[PDB]
Amino acid sequence: YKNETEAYAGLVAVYDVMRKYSGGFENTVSFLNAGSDDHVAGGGSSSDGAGIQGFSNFTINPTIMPRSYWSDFYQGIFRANVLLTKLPDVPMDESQIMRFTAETKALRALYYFNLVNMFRNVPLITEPLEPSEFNSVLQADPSAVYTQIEQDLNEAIGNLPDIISDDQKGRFSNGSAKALLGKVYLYQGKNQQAAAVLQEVNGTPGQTSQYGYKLLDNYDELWTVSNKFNSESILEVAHTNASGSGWGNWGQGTDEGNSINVMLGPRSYNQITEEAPDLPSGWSFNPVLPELYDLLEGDPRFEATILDLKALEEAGAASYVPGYQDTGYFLNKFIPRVTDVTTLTGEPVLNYRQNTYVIRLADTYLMEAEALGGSGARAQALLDAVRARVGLPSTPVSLTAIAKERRLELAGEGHRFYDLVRTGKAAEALSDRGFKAGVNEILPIPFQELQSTQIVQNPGY
Repeated sequence: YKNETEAYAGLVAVYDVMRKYSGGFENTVSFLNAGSDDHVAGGGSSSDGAGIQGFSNFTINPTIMPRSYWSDFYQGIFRANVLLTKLPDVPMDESQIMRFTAETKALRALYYFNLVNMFRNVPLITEPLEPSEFNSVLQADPSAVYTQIEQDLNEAIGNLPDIISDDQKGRFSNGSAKALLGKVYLYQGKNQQAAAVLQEVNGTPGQTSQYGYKLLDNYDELWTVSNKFNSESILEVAHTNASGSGWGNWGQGTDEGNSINVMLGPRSYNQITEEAPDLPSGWSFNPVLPELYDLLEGDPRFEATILDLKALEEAGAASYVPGYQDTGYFLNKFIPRVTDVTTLTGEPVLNYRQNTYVIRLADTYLMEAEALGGSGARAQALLDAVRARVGLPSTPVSLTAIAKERRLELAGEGHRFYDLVRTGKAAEALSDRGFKAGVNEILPIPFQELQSTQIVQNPGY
């Protein structure tokens, strides 16, 4: 790296891997949604995405598990590993070496957290591998991987800015690193450490935290496509329509479009009257299941969350054509209107531009309340604030009331499956979909990652 500019381009390339949440077909959010009790895979037929269909009915196995869920995160980690060796020597201000270094560590932590949650048993690699180190590394115990995640985030925190300027938003601050660390603690049952750091993140619930975090006054504006990096955003993936993606680069690093936006829309949609929205057609992935519909139906977050094509058909206001395992209910939060269709160069369906909340403030309120055991005045105030934002009265705080609130607040944002697994509720919630206890809490390691390596397959696969 001759200079800052080059160094920064190297850091951008580490950040790019966050588009794996919502970019390309094999993104994490729609796949995770498919394995929860709120959605199935959907799509056009039983063979439409062998991996996501396999997760959705728990026949997933090492042959059909997409390799990109392993390799893409490792690609981001290896980039961060090399870049940490190069930053100290860059001819630029020391304060920028310090910032870039902290952001790189925060990213490595995030990507390792993604791997441990999906796969649990993974090699711990923190330095550029010699050609021989590479093919011979062993899986680490998850706790070692967690120790590295915490260390990375503990070293970053204090070395980032607290407040990020509007044109840099999307980059790590002390606030979003803390929020991530809080979640990391929570995911290991380190409740006291979780509550303590989340308190810093959240501040006084219902007001503005020290990091500028505030719940939006209207829940529905969270899903306004142009309302990017709003006050509720903590960690957010940037998508755009200006990359001009075509079929030739769909799902590569140069493709910045939001693929969840095309994947989730209804098929052959026609707007008959103005009572229905004007929508481009999509591929009917992540249909909303009736259990979630019935929970949300009288709830204020119903219209924002669920596009009720059943009801619109019944009123004569629209028509559509059912995809695979259609329910008539669709995940409205990420379904573009015709006003969201690009006018810039590129294929229309590949250049949708909604961002993705990796962490938002309602989620950190709910995580802190949980970390507090669902008990006491602070936990109550945190639950109260989430509910009040949508006009719901106070309800007595408890672990059960928090889990219910999370399901209504965060539906379709990719958290339900891991929430079920980490709280020990997954087997019971998903047994009827084919989930097998002691097996399907984690996913199979893609078969090709075992060939010529020391990697061992996960239990029961």
